[PDB]
Amino acid sequence: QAVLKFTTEIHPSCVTRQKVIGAGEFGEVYKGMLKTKEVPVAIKTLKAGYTEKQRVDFLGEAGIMGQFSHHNIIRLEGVISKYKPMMIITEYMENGALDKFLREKDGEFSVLQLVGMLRGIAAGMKYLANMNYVHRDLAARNILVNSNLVCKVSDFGLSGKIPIRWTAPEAISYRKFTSASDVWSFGIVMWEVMTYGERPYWELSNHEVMKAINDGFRLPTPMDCPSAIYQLMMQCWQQERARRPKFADIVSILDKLIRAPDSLKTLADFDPRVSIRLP
Ligand SMILES: Cc1ccc(C(=O)Nc2cccc(C(F)(F)F)c2)cc1Nc1nc(N2CC[C@H](O)C2)nc(-n2ccnc2)n1
Repeated sequence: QAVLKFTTEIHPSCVTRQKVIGAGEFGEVYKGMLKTKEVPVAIKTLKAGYTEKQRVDFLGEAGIMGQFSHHNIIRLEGVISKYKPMMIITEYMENGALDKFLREKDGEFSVLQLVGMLRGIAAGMKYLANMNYVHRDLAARNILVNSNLVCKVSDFGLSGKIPIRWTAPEAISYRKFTSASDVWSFGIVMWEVMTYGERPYWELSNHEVMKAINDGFRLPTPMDCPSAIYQLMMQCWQQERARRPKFADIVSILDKLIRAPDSLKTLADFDPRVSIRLP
């Protein structure tokens, strides 16, 4: 019962599951409604037959989500633990996940709006890191966008596909996941946002990505990208873990750039892949 100390217990009569929107570890995820007039929610279930480890992980997940209370972290509405199936219930965003959102809205936002999304993501990550929580799977697909353009860090589980091109070298090579490997991932998220959801490294295979990184290559600047933003993402990709900025440094820089917005007018040179010659 101590694991669920920051959570509210929801009675099953208050929950209506409507459509399957995904799969959990041992159950389905649904889009539904919560009566507490009604509010749309996402609902992850733990279905009959779950193992002891699955129960420990499921209630542990609920417990930490209840612990987190931050503008840029997905909100837990509550948990059903006293009845079967057990459920984790979160807020729901009609705009959905950030990766698909940006790809469907290519070129529709200002630079200031894009950088503001990154400041929010960075604030959520600073909070998680300070709370001693290592995310391990930070990517645009794990970020929800609300109707105010506020980004909420989430974790929907692996898509399970290993996200090599979001993962820092030390986490791939020897399983060292820390808030500094999350900083590497945040740099990739910065590139995802500024490109409107382009695939990191394009058609390179996972092996080719790792080889390029080991050889010293890094993603080139997005089109129309502020110089300061590319400089920042490049510093997230330092091979030496200890040289990367901490999330506190990232938040501070992004906040200062937004508050002095002329700083974002200086653009990094874009390397064109194709030359068009006209008079
Ligand atoms: C129900 C649910 C359960 C858990 C989580 C979750 O984040 N746990 C987590 C665990 C550890 C750390 C963090 C931390 F906070 F740190 F990052 C977060 C999110 C959702 N909620 C949810 N799940 C989906 N899924 C899952 C299957 C598909 O991918 C779609 N979709 C939406 N959704 C869609 C549109 N509006 C909302 N909501």
